[PDB]
Formats: sequence, C-alpha cells, structure tokens
Amino acid sequence: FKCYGVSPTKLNDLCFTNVYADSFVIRGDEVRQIAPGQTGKIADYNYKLPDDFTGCVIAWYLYRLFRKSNLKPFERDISTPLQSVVVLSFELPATVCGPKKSTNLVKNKCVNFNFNGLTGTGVLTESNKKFLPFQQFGRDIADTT
Amino acid sequence: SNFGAISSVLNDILSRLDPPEAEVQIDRLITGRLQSLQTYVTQQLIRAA
Repeated sequence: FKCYGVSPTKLNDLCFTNVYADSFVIRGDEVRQIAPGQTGKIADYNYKLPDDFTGCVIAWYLYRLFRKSNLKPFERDISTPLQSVVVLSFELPATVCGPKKSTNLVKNKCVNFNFNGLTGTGVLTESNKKFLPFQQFGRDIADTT
Repeated sequence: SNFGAISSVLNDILSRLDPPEAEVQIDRLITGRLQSLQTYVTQQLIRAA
C-alpha cells in the first residue's frame, strides 16, 4: 500500500471528481514495476503509469513477451506473441467526495471554510457577480479565488 | 508558479500531504519566492538611484 501524490491519512478529507480502479493478475514478486518511473516487462509492454501519478497502489494468466515500442501512460493493447492488485487513480464538481458532516453557513465573520476541498480564511458576504449555469467558483485579476 | 513542486497553492499541499513529505515541496516554493523578492528589491534599489 503506497499512496504517491497524497497521504493515506488525508484520503478522508478531499473531493476527487473521478475515481478509476484497475484489476489484473501479477505474480506477487513483480509488484515493484507498478510505481512511477519504472522499467521491466510489465512497465514497458503491458501497463505504464505516468511520471506524475496521483493515487494509491493496493496489492494483497497471459503476459506479453514482445512489442516493437514502449507504451504511452494508460494505454491498452488487444492485438494478437503472448505467453504465460488494485491501482486507484484520482484527478485534482465533487461527485465522488468524502464523508464529512456539514455545518450551516455563517456570514460576516472571519471563519475557516472548506468548500468541497478548498480551505481558507475570510469573511463571506452575498455577491453581486451574476453567474451562468456552469460555475463552481470565480477568480479575479490576480488569479485568486 | 509551481517552481517544480506539485502546486502553487500552499493550502492544497498542506491538505494533501503529511508534513515530512510536504517539507520538500514547501522548500521549493520558499526558494522561488525568495528569488522573486530579491530580484524585485535589487531592481528597486537601482531604479531609486
């Protein structure tokens, strides 16, 4: 169990917008090659993780022998040569978010707020900025929320 | 600017990482922002001259 981009403690406090999950048979001794930036017969011809991976590798029967090139990150190949463990991936609308009990709004005070996984400190008011039906937040001239 | 870290927002690093792994990201952000401040102060001195 090794969460690369995030911490396993912090997994219960965030919103991830999508969660994928992968499943395959490995021998149990080739679980080294499911890390970012690896080589081997699995990490070159079968299943290639990118060099910037956000997720967790959870591990508790034909495999390919030859291919003319190395793969792209998250590439499949069902062509016909070939002769004879969960990978979660995140991306940082919540929609797959976590188990926190909310507490109702408080205006006109410096408060600690957590809106779908973004933290801060400030005073909440009612805004004149009319939006459209496609927004989650807004920004400014200097690129801050 | 991320300066080679995972994010340009400090609260996102502090909410996504444990502290002994957040250290090496906060160090990169501190180094880049010190470089920016020192460049600004040097050019302000030369412009006031």
